[PDB]
Amino acid sequence: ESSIQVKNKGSIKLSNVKSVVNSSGKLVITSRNTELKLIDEFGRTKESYKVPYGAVLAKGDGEQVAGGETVANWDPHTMPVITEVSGFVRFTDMIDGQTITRQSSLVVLDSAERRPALKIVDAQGNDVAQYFLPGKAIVQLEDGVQISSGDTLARIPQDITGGLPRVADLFEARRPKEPAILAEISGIVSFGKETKGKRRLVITPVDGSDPYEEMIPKWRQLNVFEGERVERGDVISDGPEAPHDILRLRGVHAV
Repeated sequence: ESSIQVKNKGSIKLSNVKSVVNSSGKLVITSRNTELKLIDEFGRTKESYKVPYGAVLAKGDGEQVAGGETVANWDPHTMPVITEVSGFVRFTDMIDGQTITRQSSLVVLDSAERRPALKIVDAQGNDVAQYFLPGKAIVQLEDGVQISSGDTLARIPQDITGGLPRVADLFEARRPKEPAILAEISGIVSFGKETKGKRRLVITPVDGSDPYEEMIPKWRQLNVFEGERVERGDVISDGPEAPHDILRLRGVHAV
């Protein structure tokens, strides 16, 4: 996400990247599906260089570059998320012994011990834009900081063996160790069902149109976003992809 090297002159070609207000003279990224392309003289491209949503545009879109220079420097270990609103941080529902564990810089809240996402105070006493509080989060700026747009405060920071076994797994369609969780129903980020019959983070639907029930184990982590996470369809959220899911959602040509 930080080491980007170009071959020759090319363009940006964001390919439908959601542009958001950034702290510096650049545009923030909120979409998880980002792909670049280099245009030298015609429609032929040089490389893709997919980057996460924490990428920061170092140059302009469609601007010719001599080459040998990075175009987007982002945090390799930290995954920043663009701020929903610009203003003071609104923190509430904080109880000592349940939402404060380590120490200023302190954890916002613990879901197991209890996610305050009321609103964001754009002004001194006016709020709008919900500040999600993930597990084991870190908050270093208290209320009333009045930070600029695009600022991120610890937004949750941080088989396929080439050979005959890989081919054998591919041709008989062996399921991966960690199949990706896909839900083509009302793909808007939410929260709830911490403890139920299923594992942690049982379900994460939205209203949309005719929502259904999809159980989520959430073993490693989740792939929730602040605003406009995904849409009609499904993208790789966690782990590798299973061919059966591609057949049932993407169709046949993608498979």
